[PDB]
Amino acid sequence: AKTIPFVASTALGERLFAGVQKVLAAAKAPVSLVQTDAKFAPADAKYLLAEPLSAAATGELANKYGLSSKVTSGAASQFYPNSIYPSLNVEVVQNLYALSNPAFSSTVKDESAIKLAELQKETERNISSFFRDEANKSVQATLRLACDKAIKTKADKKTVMVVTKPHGDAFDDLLAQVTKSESDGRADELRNSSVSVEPTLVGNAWPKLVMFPEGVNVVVCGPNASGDQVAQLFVGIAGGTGMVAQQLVGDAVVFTSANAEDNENPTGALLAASNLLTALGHEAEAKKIAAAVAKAYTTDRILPKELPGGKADLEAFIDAVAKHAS
Amino acid sequence: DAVKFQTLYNVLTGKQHLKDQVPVKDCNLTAIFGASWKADLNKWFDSEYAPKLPAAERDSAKKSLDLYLKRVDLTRYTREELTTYGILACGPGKVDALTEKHLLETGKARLEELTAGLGNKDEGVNAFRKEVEQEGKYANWPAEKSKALADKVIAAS
Amino acid sequence: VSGVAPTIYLRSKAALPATSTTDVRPQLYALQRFAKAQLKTATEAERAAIEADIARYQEYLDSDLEKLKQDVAEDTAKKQKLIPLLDRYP
Amino acid sequence: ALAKASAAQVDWTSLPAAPPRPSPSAPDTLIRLLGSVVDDLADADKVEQKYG
Amino acid sequence: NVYAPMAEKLALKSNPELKVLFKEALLQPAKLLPLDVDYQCSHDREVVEAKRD
Amino acid sequence: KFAAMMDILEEMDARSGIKPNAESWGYVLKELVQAGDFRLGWVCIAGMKSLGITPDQALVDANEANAAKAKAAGTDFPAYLKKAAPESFDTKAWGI
Repeated sequence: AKTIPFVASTALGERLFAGVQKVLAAAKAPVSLVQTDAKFAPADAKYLLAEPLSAAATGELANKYGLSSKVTSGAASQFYPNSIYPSLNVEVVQNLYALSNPAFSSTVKDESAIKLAELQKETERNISSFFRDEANKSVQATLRLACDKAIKTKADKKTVMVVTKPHGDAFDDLLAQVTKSESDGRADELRNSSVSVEPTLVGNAWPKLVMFPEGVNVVVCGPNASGDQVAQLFVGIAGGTGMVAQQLVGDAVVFTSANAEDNENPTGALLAASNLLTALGHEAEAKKIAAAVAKAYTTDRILPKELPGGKADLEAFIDAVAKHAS
Repeated sequence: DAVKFQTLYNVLTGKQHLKDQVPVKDCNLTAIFGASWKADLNKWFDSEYAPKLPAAERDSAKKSLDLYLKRVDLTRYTREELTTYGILACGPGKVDALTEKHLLETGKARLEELTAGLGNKDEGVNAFRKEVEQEGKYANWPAEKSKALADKVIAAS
Repeated sequence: VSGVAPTIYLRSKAALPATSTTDVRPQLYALQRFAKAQLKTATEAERAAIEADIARYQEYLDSDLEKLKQDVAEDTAKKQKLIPLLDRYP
Repeated sequence: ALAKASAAQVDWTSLPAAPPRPSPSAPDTLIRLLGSVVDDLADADKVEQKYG
Repeated sequence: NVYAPMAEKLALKSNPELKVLFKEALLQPAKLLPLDVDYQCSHDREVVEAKRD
Repeated sequence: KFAAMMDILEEMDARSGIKPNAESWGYVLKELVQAGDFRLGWVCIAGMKSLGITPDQALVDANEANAAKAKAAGTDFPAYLKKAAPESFDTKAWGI
């Protein structure tokens, strides 16, 4: 039985440990969960599961495990009651260089002081060039992942990618530069699969995402306040905090579930566990878990308290899910 | 009439983009239109668009129209209020209760701010009423509704 | 400004997030990655010194910056003892 | 032809001309509070009025 | 003398009036800005709201 | 409000040959008093005496009052002129 660690700083994660453990034991999978902390997690562990991370904790974990991007997945909108967005087969991708490095924003002609200024300028040149190369590499990683995702997705002859780009700050400038570079550079998988990439503004992008997310397949956002806002918008539109399954990739894959302070819906974390099991190979067990979730939401309809419609407790909901699985 | 409603149906269903770098919004659409949006839209649908095509596509068209109407009703709110102050984080069904909660809470906070800055509870309440009435008048919002809201916040304080 | 607006534009300075917090752990990770990048162009002795530095940073990471803060306190104590001795004419 | 011309005459797909904006004439109090920042904010206001 | 400009800036900022204006601006910033003209010309209230924010 | 009046005065002096009077420059100076522009005010005060016209001290004192107010208030010039320039030459830094 493998030992996949499981970071949980809060009582919510501490109880969801036992919850997901009961679920997994009823699902009969040959793996196990090891309670750890975000600051003492063990390296050389590629596939992981986790809980709602704070911003600083996401930055720390990304710097630890070499992460570059965060993906979302709103599959639970089909299960949401009175669903305004059934079968929301799109994906949002957000870069992470702000959380990984918040400080990225930042004499009479004697033969001595000018030399000192030259050396200081060389030092700052080296530093800023390294940081700029790292940011450019993270942005290239995000964009390459989004392109590979748009290509891997079942193309409806449209394959649309929206990219938020409020003109201004250095992050947006870099993002414009790398989008231009990739587009004018590769263009071949893009033009062959007919992947229509479009940089747009926030005020012109998020209403499109709201009204018609059918016209879009992939969304890309930098680590600005605007990108965080669009990500939280999608995280809510997928069924509220708790229902969407978040993911974090780079040099290693970890799964998460978004949740505010007062929320307790673990369906995002259950979908995260299912995605993890599909990644490792236990697709039958992931399908069992998904069928159990669907049975909980449709046959018994035992919805959690925070959600509209029916109302029930976290632990009773997890008991229903486990009994449905087994 | 029929022309503008067909343009509206095309914009809602997404078969057409609007004739500039402009977004679709309740404000940015009802401003063009005559402020009889939903009633005349549904009436024109049921009159001239439903009986033409078969019931099979008619059901899905009515469905999609209700979805897009709800989505524009959600679009009415601002992005910052939606995300940061937590109007949407629970969900569409809870947008209304969360808006009411945020409104009452921010009203109580503004009232406490005015009383801490000025004291003189009568003066503070008067200034709060003036501010609320002016913001309602600027947001095209009923003055009776604003006065009732202000009295409600004062009672709940 | 068409449409009956649902909510009023009300804001409180308390509701406005004013944290301005300051992180050290990600800065140390960035330093470690920069040193790792610099290690490739290093000579033998410089490579050994940078390896010792990387080991020191890893020790800070495992100690959760406690040894780092201890060294900071040591240096600050050295400076604080250094200042009043140089006041030749207090 | 009259009906066709009347329907063609108006651009429902387009956006109407908003009322014009007179000069700002910023106040001395706000300027004393924010000397150097109102220029950046006005530039951002132009940027948002054009794009957003 | 780099600190003499800073001393002048200190003499400028160190006033009671500027703090009174801050005290009455943050509590009632609607007075300063031309909000009726902004809401009149502006087609999206999100612009005016982000302007005040 | 000033440019229309001084275009009427250009239409007066240049086009039609008529020349303004103390009443005309009085209406001109009242506008600059209301607008608070003390520099254009001082221009009008100087132009009067260069043409023999004499201002009203009720307006001269209001001009000097606006001048003293903007002096003490720092509004003697706009703020965008009283801020440092880019030490490094850059087409974006200078704002063009």
